[PDB]
Amino acid sequence: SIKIRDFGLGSDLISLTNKAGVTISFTNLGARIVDWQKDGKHLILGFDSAKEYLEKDAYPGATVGPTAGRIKDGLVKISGKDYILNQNEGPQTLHGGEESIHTKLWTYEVTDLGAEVQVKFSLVSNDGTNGYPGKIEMSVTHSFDDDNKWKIHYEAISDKDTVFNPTGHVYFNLNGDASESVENHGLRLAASRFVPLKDQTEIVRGDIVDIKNTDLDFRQEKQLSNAFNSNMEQVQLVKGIDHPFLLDQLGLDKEQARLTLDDTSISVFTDQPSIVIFTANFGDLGTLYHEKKQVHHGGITFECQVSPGSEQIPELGDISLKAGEKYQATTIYSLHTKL
Amino acid sequence: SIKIRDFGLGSDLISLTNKAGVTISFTNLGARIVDWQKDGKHLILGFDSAKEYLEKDAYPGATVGPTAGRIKDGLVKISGKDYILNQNEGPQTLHGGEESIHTKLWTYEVTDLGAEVQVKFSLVSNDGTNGYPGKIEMSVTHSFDDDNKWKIHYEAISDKDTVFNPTGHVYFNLNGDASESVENHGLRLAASRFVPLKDQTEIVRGDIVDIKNTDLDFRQEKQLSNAFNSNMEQVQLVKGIDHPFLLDQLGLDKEQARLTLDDTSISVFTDQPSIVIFTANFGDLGTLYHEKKQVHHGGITFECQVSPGSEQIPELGDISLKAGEKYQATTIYSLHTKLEHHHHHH
Ligand SMILES: O[C@@H]1[C@@H](O)[C@@H](O)OC[C@@H]1O
Ligand SMILES: O[C@@H]1[C@@H](O)[C@@H](O)OC[C@@H]1O
Ligand code: NA
Repeated sequence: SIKIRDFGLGSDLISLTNKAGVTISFTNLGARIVDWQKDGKHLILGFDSAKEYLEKDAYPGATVGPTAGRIKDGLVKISGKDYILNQNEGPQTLHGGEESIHTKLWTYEVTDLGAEVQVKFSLVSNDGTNGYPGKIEMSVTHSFDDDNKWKIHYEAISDKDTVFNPTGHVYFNLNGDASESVENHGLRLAASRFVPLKDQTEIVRGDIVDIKNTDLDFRQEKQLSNAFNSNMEQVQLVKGIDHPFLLDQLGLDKEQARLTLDDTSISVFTDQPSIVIFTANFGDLGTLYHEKKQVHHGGITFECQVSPGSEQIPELGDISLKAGEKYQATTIYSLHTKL
Repeated sequence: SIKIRDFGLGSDLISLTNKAGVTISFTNLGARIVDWQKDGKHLILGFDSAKEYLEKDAYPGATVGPTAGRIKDGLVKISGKDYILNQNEGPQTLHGGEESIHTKLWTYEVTDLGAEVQVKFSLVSNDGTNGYPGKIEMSVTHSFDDDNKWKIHYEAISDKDTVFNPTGHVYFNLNGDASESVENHGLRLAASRFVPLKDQTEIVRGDIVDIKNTDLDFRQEKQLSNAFNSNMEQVQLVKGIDHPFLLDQLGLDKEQARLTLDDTSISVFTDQPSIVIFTANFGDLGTLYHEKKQVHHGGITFECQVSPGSEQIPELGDISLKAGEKYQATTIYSLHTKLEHHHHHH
């Protein structure tokens, strides 16, 4: 079934329930996922109204872009030219700059295919917006099916050469409660390398590091507490994880990661080369989710995209988008329950 | 009463009814007026869904900006600096550029004050959007009261020195039918001068001309047909009216314009210096409004703003907005019945 309701400030909440009784819900405010629940338990973090996102934290569940992550000094080179983007975290451009696409109301259309239902959000980023050349016509399609698969499909076309590398910022918490650390979750991740951070500013350090046989090697399922209790300077630097992991094998058919808690597991698939993992290292911040005070490590992301820092480490890839080329990206979060 | 429902594409329709029974409705798509009815008759032009605006004509009833009108070659000078804005009409920047504010979903909140209901729409124009320095935090409040006054109040604050001069693009048609020309309406307008356009590109000619005693003189009420039938160069150039009229006396207290048909009148008040009047000179385009094919001259706007062309004619005003400085503008459209005797035939 599909249900639409006012979510506040003019935004809508679109809720989809599949044959299995699973419920996923989205909002046009930032083309974002608000909730995902089974047998009355939330699997992800989210608020109860649009206002909360705007007042508390606008990132959770959102489509962030045009470029996800931190860009050093807000500087990108486009066709040999330097461009300075909006700086909203010191001199860095973080998540597209201030008042970015995650804070705008996107238009949308719902398509019911029976076994699958799609919600297509659209937004136009005007040329020059936050320093980005455009116009960029963007669309993010969130779909949910009877097999419990939640798919995100991105598309974009720009009038001018520009940069483009968005991501979905959902935070998972299989505890179904923010006051509970995800340290008890087990994680498996098909990556043998990562990108270390320079320092507290979180810009990249400059190198690519082999993680095999370290507290961060999750090639084999392991409990998060491990990483969390690690003494690796990188863990100690951010007080958890807040890094880009490089996938060993690319392609949508490969399960790239898996988050497990008891009977319940989330599998991640993507056509992207990297997954940025952030473990809600907010300390005592205590953001309120459903009346529950969030704890340090009370969430974890799987931001699939081209690794941040390609400006300094070209091996990471290239986020350029040439005029007229069609950008496409796909990320899938599949839900399973052991019998 | 206040009612709300989805209007299409994720936009909403907000419908108000005052104690007199008059109904007016707005959409967050472009902080825009959708309809205004008296006794079941439309007083303005509008569509029945969001998609129509997007597919037919996205300007009607909309909030347009950040700068309303045409800017020659998209060139503005901001604090000694030259800036080129998005050019969407040939080399011209028309109504803020392509995919401007009238095309966005604004957030909003409704305030019920009893005799008055306010709908405040908000949007942020990011720094650099369409070439405009910012960021600009904007807000448009549309309100309707028991006295049948529909008021528009604009507010804005920029992080950087920029330009700002928005307007409301409603189209009136007291016939309540797009297929009926407004040549039968009576118009009274407190303006002695106008701004001629250079040519078909519609940029300003460069001079200000006195229109007293010509077919464009509406100081004393006259039928619109007088203008439409005129062979004055300016009328012929645009095939009707599409010009800024400079108000003779400024201030929100004064009735600047009055449009009448039979027993119905719409009065215009504003704190702005000019009113740009466009009479839907679309020829045979025939855009469908409620299944009625619109006729040439099937509508008239009263876009109150600082006149377009100030870039070339400094005398017109200055639309610059300094960083941190609060912009405010107020325009009011009031509805009246039997304000005067208007009994004509066409
Ligand atoms: O530092 C993290 C960033 O890496 C990402 O995960 O989004 C949230 C935080 O700002
Ligand atoms: O030419 C007119 C313009 O002057 C304004 O009134 O909006 C509609 C058309 O673009
Ligand atoms: Na809505």
